[PDB]
Amino acid sequence: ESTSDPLAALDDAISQIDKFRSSLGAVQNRLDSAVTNLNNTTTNL
Amino acid sequence: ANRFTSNIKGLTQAARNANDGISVAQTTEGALSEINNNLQRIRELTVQAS
Repeated sequence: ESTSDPLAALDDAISQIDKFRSSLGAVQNRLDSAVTNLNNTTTNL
Repeated sequence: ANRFTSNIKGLTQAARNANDGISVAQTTEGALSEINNNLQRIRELTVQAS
């Protein structure tokens, strides 16, 4: 029994993967901003 | 960009499929012409038979 809507399901899976990647890249940038904060504040301290 | 790539690959594959379909149609029309020649010959010689 073939899938009823193959292409739609594939598109939804790809969208889910891309959403996870976007959420993960956001936290990448977030941690890097934290790293910049850390050295900047430790030099002043 | 991912969504554009999806459409790009799908459209390339669909174009190849459409080329295969037009090949099918060409083959069928050639067969029909080969039949029609003999059918017209049958008509012509039936006119003589009349």
